[PDB]
Amino acid sequence: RECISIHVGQAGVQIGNACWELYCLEHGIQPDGQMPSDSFNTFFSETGAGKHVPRAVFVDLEPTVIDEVRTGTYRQLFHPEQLITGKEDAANNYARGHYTIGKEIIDLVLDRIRKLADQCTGLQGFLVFHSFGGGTGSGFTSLLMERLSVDYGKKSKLEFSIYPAPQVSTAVVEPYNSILTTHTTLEHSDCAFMVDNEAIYDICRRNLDIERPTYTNLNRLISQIVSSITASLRFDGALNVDLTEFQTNLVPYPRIHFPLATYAPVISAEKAYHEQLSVAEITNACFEPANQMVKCDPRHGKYMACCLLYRGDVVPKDVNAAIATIKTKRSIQFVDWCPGFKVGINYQPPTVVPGGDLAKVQRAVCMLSNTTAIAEAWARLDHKFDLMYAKRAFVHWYVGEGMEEGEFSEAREDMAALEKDYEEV
Amino acid sequence: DLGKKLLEAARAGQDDEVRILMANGADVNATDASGLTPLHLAATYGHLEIVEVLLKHGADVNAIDIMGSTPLHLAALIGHLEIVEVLLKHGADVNAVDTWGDTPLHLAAIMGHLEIVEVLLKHGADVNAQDKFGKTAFDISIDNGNEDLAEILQK
Amino acid sequence: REIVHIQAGQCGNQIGAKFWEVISDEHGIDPSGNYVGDSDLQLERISVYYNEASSHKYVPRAILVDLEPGTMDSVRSGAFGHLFRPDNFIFGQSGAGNNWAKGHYTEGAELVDSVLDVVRKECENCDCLQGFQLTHSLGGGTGSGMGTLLISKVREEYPDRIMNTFSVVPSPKVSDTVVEPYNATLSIHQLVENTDETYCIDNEALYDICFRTLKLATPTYGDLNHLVSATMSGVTTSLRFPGQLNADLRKLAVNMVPFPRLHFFMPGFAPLTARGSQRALTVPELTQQMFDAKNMMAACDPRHGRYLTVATVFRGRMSMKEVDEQMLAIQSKNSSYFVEWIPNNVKVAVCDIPPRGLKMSSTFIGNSTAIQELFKRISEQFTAMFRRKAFLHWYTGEGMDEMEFTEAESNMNDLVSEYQQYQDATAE
Ligand SMILES: C=C1NC(=O)[C@H](C)N(O)C(=O)[C@H]([C@@H](O)C(N)=O)N(C)C(=O)[C@H](C)OC(=O)[C@@H]2C[C@H](C)CN2C1=O
Ligand SMILES: Nc1nc2c(ncn2[C@@H]2O[C@H](COP(=O)(O)OP(=O)(O)OP(=O)(O)O)[C@@H](O)[C@H]2O)c(=O)[nH]1
Ligand SMILES: Nc1nc2c(ncn2[C@@H]2O[C@H](COP(=O)(O)OP(=O)(O)O)[C@@H](O)[C@H]2O)c(=O)[nH]1
Ligand SMILES: [Mg+2]
Repeated sequence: RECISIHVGQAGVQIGNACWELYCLEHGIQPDGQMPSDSFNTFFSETGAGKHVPRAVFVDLEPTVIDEVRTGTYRQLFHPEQLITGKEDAANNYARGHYTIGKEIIDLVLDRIRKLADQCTGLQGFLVFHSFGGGTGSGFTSLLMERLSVDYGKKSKLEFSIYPAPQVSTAVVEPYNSILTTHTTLEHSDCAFMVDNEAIYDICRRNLDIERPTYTNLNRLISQIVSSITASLRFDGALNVDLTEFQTNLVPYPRIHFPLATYAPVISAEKAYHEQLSVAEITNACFEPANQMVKCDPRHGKYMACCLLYRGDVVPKDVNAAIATIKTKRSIQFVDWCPGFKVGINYQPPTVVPGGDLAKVQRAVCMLSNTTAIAEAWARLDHKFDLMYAKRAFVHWYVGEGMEEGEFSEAREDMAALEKDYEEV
Repeated sequence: DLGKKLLEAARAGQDDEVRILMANGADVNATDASGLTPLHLAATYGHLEIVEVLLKHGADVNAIDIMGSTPLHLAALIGHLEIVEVLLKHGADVNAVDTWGDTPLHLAAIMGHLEIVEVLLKHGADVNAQDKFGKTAFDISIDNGNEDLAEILQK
Repeated sequence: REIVHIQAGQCGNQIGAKFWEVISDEHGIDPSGNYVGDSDLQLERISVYYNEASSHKYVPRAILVDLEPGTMDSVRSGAFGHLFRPDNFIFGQSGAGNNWAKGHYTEGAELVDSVLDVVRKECENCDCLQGFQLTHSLGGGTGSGMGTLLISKVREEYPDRIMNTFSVVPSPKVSDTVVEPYNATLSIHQLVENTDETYCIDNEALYDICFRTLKLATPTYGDLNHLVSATMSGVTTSLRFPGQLNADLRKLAVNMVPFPRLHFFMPGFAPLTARGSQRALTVPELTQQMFDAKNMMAACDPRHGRYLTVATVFRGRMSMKEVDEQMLAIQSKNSSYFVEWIPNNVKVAVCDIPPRGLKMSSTFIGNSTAIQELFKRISEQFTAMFRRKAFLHWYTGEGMDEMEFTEAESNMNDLVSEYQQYQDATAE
């Protein structure tokens, strides 16, 4: 029951580099695909020679980032035909990624995806990694998601998306690109996990004691969260066994499909002898706003679903007790129309990546919550959008690249309705 | 008509043809269709000897064209310092005002002819004279951030 | 990837030559085309500006244009004069006489097709052409009139590529003639319509810096060009070395140009130095100075207007934490000068490689509404001349009509009014 991962633009590719680095280590696969010693078969094909190959595609409209994959440590891991690059990027312009430049390569990308899908006996769907802020990550993702819905109508599609942060940004128009891609992808995505670059940046600073975090620092932390979320798909999973179950468990209504991820513990590798944290302690830390992947205050919101994904030395009764204690807290309010926490346990401890910044721990947890408080993050983007769009600042760049001006207000109205959806629930 | 030929000769800087034309009765104060005289044209295009010759032979140093421009306005605009000096020596009105309200000082200040500005000031140019938007030459130098000009205008 | 550089007329070839000297030294290319450099960062993006010829030779992707031959002879006399492709010298014999009409319509038109052939040849050789960089003055005849003719023709043939200019604005403080405001106004009209990004290099500012700040009693063109070349190196750093921000011409434009006509940038840099001069500035000093009116290469005071967008680049080994702290501090302490309706409109890059002779430098690129002061100064000089019809025969005698003058001036005053509109706009 295969899953195909698609990595779009710089952020998607570099996050993909860290995700597959980690996956390989979790499954005992070497950078050349060989394995010394199956559940991982959902994410890796096997050739006739014992070589295990990610079911993964990397796409970018310029070559420099994927060229590093093509020549680096993993130059023999991936299908070389699934590393796809154009020559000229989207210039931080959604319209270039979606309408003009992106259309030069979309058919090639879909034909290479089809090659992977034809290798599958029971394809479940796609995991799509991308930024909001760049032109490829926003516009080409939207185009790809539209095309995949037509070509693979019954297949699930999950996103891992980078929500923009001014302090780590490369374009003024990142709010435009974020709203444009969210508008066109909303109908085509079943579940999307956003990561706020400022939130992860501050976790690296505060918990890993790294004064100036790099993208590699951020991306290895993101990969731990991604791996927790997809562990059920790659191992004997009792919770979230297939992609369909993410919507079942996390998305009560198709549009409100943005769960908040929280991860604990995050401990610097320089503290190799830290006191081991208990199930209760790591579970409590999932409700502290500073461990969240997106900046928002879930105490200002309501929960519609909550999944707790444990990894390591975790006894179920200890989970049930930890949950009993936090259920009592007044600051955790569920909507009336929902049951409730769902729990999965994977009994292997998180894997430590050589070169990583994380200390080995005996237990960890990733909480996925669908909370109305994430609308605060939508409101922050919408406000910056409104300030610029009222003056039509930069709009001519998009209109000159195949987009009609009315798509801006259509996208913003869709966001207004999305915010309303959150208020109503 | 010798008037038109003298206008063209003064514009073109043809000293010899200017003399021949005047020796044959050319109207030294002929005007073209806009009111410009041979002195206006010689002052505009830098022909110092023709300026001098015309002033010695009856040219009106303060003649105005239909826009109110005098020869000194044009010499101050284009930046011909010696001609400015000769015109002033022969009684040019240092504070003549054209239809835009500009004086010679305004035009020399706008065009950055700082040596001419100093000469015009020494000959009594009115630092309080306002153009039709209320600007003095000092206002122009402050509004355009020309510190060198502002310093000259304040001394 | 590739940029095609064109340099037109006397000013354009003089500052162009200096540009190629400065960046060749930064990338380790010697006057023969051989790489003698020390670091891998020097070659990583060398193809942006240099073709790689036979036997590890590097040749500027540069086209040299002038209606007067004497300039080409002097370029070839320079240190790097023989590194340029000889077939990329395109020169007439007549000159343009500081007459935009001759550059744009008469002798320039007769030479332009010969230039476009050489442009076409450089462009068809590119893996993925980014666009064009033109160096010229606006106050002459060849750089202004033929330069803008060249721009409109390249724009027609390459409408999908970025057109960037380094345009030297005339000043009475360094002037050959009073027709310079005519030539500049006619050109600005062209730049408003046909370029994507224009660096406003103002001879008024360059003179003021040399005379008053550097205490040079009689500045030479070499003195002015020392400031131009440092500016040109600084504003092209993000294009020539690896990096995340503004790494190509179109990403720069998308970050810097919120409205298509308002693409005229005020450059600035710190430290300001005279040729031969010699303590490295701190990050706080670098930041304060590159935003100071005294360090701008356009003669406009930023504090008289508002910043639409800003790019800054720090060069040298220095604390990234301090760079971010000082960049945040300038915005928060002066928040009223940055338009509130473009949030997060200042972006900063750091490049580890410092320019020649310094350990620490910083370059500012502002899209500020205060640049209207530059256009107003040219307009006032234009209007003073045009009201009296002075020298118009030189233009109409090449075929132009007075209406081209009126339309040029009207378009420039419209530009000014647009700047003031966004200067006064509010978020509400
Ligand atoms: C290299 C860094 N920073 C910079 O190069 C500049 C100086 N800087 O400090 C900025 O803030 C601006 C921009 O965000 C702004 N001006 O607002 N900029 C371009 C970045 O941050 C870029 C996107 O970050 C990175 O490439 C990496 C990513 C890592 C997570 C942190 N990083 C940095 O700190
Ligand atoms: N977390 C993380 N964010 C990244 C990384 N690389 C880029 N970003 C972020 O992604 C956004 C910029 O988009 P990019 O992915 O670089 O752009 P792109 O998809 O390549 O699109 P164009 O370059 O415009 O064609 C900003 O929010 C950056 O902070 C990365 O490796 N990790
Ligand atoms: N900064 C600078 N300005 C110059 C240089 N040469 C000429 N200029 C200016 O350019 C204008 C004259 O244009 P020029 O390039 O000489 O005319 P062209 O050869 O017909 O394009 C005036 O504003 C001069 O001050 C130079 O080397 N540096
Ligand atoms: Mg990119």
